[PDB]
Amino acid sequence: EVPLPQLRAYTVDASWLQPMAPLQIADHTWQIGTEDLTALLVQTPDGAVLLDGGMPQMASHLLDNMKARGVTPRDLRLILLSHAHADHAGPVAELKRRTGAKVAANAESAVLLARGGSDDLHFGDGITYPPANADRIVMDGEVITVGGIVFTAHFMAGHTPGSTAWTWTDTRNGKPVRIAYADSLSAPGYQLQGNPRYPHLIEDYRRSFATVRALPCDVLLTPHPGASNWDYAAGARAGAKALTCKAYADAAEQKFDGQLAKETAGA
Ligand SMILES: CC(C)c1ccc(Cc2sc(N)nc2C(=O)O)cc1
Ligand SMILES: [Zn+2]
Ligand SMILES: [Zn+2]
Repeated sequence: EVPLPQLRAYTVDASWLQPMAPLQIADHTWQIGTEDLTALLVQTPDGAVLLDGGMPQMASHLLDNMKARGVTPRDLRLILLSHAHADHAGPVAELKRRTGAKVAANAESAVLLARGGSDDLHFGDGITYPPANADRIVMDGEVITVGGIVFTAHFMAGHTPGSTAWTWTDTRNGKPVRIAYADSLSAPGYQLQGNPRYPHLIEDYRRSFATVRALPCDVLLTPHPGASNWDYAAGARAGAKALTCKAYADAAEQKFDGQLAKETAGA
């Protein structure tokens, strides 16, 4: 008895995933996700780029916000990812089915996306989402040019093996503005030392702290806005108190060092 779509009961907090209207970050860069999850739209004369989508259920809201910005399903050309977890790559598969968009990702993020976040290094099969295929594989430092906007990939392995920062230069009030979309640097509940699924985890995190610190970075944004002290609901004040790349990296490294001290302490 009971149809398959009725066998599951998902936990849902009304406060999660509050929709918002497009919030302008620079002349061609908008936040079009929710108050609590970043999804960046970059509009160019040669099509639009979307960096992350948030949770699987966010597809229709993303498309509504795209329409409001004048971006039709045919105009969405490129999807880029911070890391391929359910709360950031959730709606990618559906977006691909409903638009012209294609996915560029590094090999690690591509394999994780293609298996829908299953067999996660730390969370097993508890965070699975609709799988999607990558259309282009990128290497570290590779650049993708869309309508004269140049995006560069900076690998920062740790939170996932394929964690990536993307940097591009927009304009704001005439001047160029160097935007850095830096992935998470958290290790939440992770076994850091002697982890058989990730033997060099600590060394990778250490290098990614240094990579983030050194990013070309007039404006830092992060997949979880709280992580860089953005407040997307605050309208034109949303970025007032945003961390620098240095400070974001420094805070992450201090938390990480604290977790590692706790894991390493005797019982
Ligand atoms: C202190 C505990 C509650 C905690 C704080 C911060 C995180 C980080 C999280 S959560 C989530 N869904 N994603 C992330 C991420 O880094 O992408 C995870 C756990
Ligand atoms: Zn994650
Ligand atoms: Zn997350």
